[PDB]
Order: sequence, then structure tokens, then C-alpha cells
Amino acid sequence: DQALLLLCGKETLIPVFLILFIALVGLVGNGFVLWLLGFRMRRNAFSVYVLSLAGADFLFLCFQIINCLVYLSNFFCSISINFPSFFTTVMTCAYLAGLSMLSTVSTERCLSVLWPIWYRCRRPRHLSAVVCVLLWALSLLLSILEGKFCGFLFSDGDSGWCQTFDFITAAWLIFLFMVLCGSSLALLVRILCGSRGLPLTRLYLTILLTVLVFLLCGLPFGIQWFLILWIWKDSDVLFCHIHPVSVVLSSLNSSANPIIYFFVGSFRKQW
Ligand SMILES: CNCCc1ccc(OC)c(Cc2cc(CCNC)cc(Cc3cc(CCNC)ccc3OC)c2OC)c1
Ligand SMILES: CC(C)CCC[C@@H](C)[C@H]1CC[C@H]2[C@@H]3CC=C4C[C@@H](O)CC[C@]4(C)[C@H]3CC[C@]12C
Repeated sequence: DQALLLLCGKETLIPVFLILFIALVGLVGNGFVLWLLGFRMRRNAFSVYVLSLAGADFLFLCFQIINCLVYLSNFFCSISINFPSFFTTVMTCAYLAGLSMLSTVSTERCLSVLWPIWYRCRRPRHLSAVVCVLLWALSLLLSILEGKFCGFLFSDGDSGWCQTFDFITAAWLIFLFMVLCGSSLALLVRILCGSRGLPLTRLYLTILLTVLVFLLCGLPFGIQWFLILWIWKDSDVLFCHIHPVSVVLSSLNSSANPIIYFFVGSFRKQW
């Protein structure tokens, strides 16, 4: 029955305006991707991954808009809105499903270049939906399990298991980062060693652009939330600075993902 942004208050205020502006424009971009790929556009097998990534970003950015408006309602007009603490569990489920969708997209590009005749012919057509519902289900499972052992789900919880599942989510996140780097490196090795007709500069820049956007925008909230708070053992004086700048980086990730994975790839027809 508390907000995670009222620990300091006056020092936190300008990242909340960044969180609100970036989160509304990312909600607009994810809403356009969700509307277009849900109804208007025709979906291939990669568009299932782009759609489920925009759904994860939509859930994460609307929950960041809610936790922004709770701080803004407490700061300006002074109303302590007690939005329930199981919203944090669905926010982390959205965050983990978004980062797993980024590693899935990178693995799918690596598989399309390394085994191209299998990917054109023998790949099953429902593999995207299967892999999406398993990664969403496992991210949801880790999220409800962590929020139930850390007390976000109906206020029962023991620490000694809460840190051992926060370490599990941190290990899963660095595993997703190493899967994205291994797939984006094997794809770049095959493209810069063994191509004949490809645009190599745009492909190289797009691949390491997704890698750096992952590493310096998606990942820092998960490292500062599931791992750094147990190992740094300081609760106030760094945490009021390193938490909302991490939320600004995560909202920048969830705002940049609809552009990079849908709009840049498809809407180059416009200009
Ligand atoms: C001065 N008092 C202020 C109160 C205060 C301080 C810090 C703080 O964020 C950590 C929070 C919010 C909060 C955030 C998380 C997110 C990361 N893992 C889920 C987890 C928990 C549960 C928790 C944390 C610790 C050590 C955390 N060290 C800072 C120990 C046991 C424990 O529950 C078993 C939290 O507690 C509500 C609240
Ligand atoms: C089993 C539980 C955890 C899954 C439910 C998760 C919810 C939030 C939603 C959000 C967006 C949804 C996806 C949106 C797009 C499609 C494409 C469709 O052709 C197969 C289902 C699939 C892939 C949906 C699966 C479920 C999904 C990921």
C-alpha cells in the first residue's frame, strides 16, 4: 500500500515528466502497431512477434503511466491514490515478455540467415504463436511467483525466497541478453563473411542498433530491480537516483521498439 516513487520526492520530479512524455508517445506508437497488425495489415510469421512485443510494451507503458500519475497526484494536488501492488507484477510480466520477444526476434533473424531453406520451406507456420505463448506464459509465471514471494501479491511473503527468485529473474535476463548477442553475432558473421546480394551497411547498423538499444535501455531496469538492490545493500541514497533513470531508459526502450521493429521496417514506403 505504497508507491515506489515517493521515497525522495523533490529529486525525482523531472524524470517523471520524461517518463510521462516518452510513455505517452510510446503508447501511441504501440497502439498504432497493435491496431495495424491486429486488423489492417497482413501478418507474416514475424508480425506475430512484433505484435506481441507491442502488446508487452503497451502493458508496460500504461503501467508506467499509472505509476507516474500516482506520483503526480501525490505531488501536485496531494491525493495518495492506492492503486494496488499487484499492478507491479503485471508490469514486470510485461517487461520480461518484451525482453524475451527481443531475443526471440534476434534468434529468428539468425535462423532465417543460417538455415534459409528450412526457414523458407520446412518451418512450421504456428511456431511464432507457440513460442510467443510459451515466452509470455513463462514470463507471467516468473512474475507472479516473484510478486507472490516478495509480497506484491496479497501481502504474504518471505525474503529468503524473494531474493532467490529475484536472482533467477536476473539470470534469465542476462541469458536473454547473451541469446540476443549470440544470435546477432552469428547472423553478422554469416552476413559479413558469406553474402552476395545484401545491403551490408544498413543490416550491420540495424543489428548492432537493436543490440545496443537492448543493452542500454531494456536491461538496466531489470538489473537494478532484480539484482542490484540485493548486492549493493544501500536503500535510499543511490536508489532514488538510479531507479527513475532506469524507468526512463525502459520507457525509451518500449517507445523505440515499435519504431525499430515495425515502422522503420515497413513504412519506408511513405518517404
Ligand atoms: C527505509 N524503508 C523503505 C522501504 C523500502 C525500501 C526499499 C525498497 O526497494 C528495495 C522498497 C520497495 C521494494 C522493492 C522490491 C523490488 C526488488 N525485488 C522485488 C522488493 C521489495 C521487497 C524486499 C526488499 C528488501 C531489500 C531492498 N533494499 C532496498 C528486503 C526484503 C523484501 O521483502 C522480503 C521492496 O520492499 C517493499 C521499500
Ligand atoms: C498464456 C498467457 C500468458 C498468454 C496471454 C498473454 C496476453 C497478454 C496476449 C497479449 C498479445 C497476445 C498475442 C497477440 C497476437 C497473437 C497472434 C495470434 O496469431 C496468435 C496469438 C498471439 C501470439 C497472442 C497470444 C497472447 C498475447 C501475447
